[PDB]
Amino acid sequence: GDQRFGDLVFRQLAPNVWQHTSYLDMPGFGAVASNGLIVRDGGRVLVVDTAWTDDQTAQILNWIKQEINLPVALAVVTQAHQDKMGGMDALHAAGIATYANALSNQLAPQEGMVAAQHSLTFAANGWVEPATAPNFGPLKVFYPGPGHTSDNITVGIDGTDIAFGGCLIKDSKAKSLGNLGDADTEHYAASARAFGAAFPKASMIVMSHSAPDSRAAITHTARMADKLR
Repeated sequence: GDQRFGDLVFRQLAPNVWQHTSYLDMPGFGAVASNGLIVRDGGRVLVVDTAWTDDQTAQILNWIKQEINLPVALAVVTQAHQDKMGGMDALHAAGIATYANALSNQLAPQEGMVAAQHSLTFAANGWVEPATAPNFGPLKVFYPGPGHTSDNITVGIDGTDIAFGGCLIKDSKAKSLGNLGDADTEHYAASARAFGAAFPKASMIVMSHSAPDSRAAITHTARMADKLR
């Protein structure tokens, strides 16, 4: 059963992994879910993505103390948008080390976001430069190329069958891709596929704006993006 905490909802996905869900009632469309991850690794917790706001991200941190009771070593934030980086201030106040794509960190100011404290960079093949992600333990970071945004990154969880597509991958039942101005409609499909190819054993795909899916989300996402070529 999903567990409630204030305005947030947590679902356990593995022994060592949870999905956090927070919501924003942006007028025009109603109530809007966003999902990130919490990972326990030995005696520390790692957070992927904040909630919509500082308050809500506070809530997350409180729930972590209450339910897991281990210190939050680092967060990785996956896109320069409110639903992934809206609670950076809360992470910083609590002494959590924050990491994001250098491009994400560059776009943040103009987006009204607070930059992560550290910047990640990527090799030509999409894998994060080891030196920029020290002591990430089970978190495997991959840049698949431009997709929903120029900056979207993805995360796999070694030891588990889970991979995080962030805002790149949409549910396998999506009727539209919901690409906006900042979407790269030329490379989207190949970027979706590259993520699939990077995490080839992952059976459960977690995503920002939908409940976790099978590998069908990847191939449906790719097919929807081909149509925009």
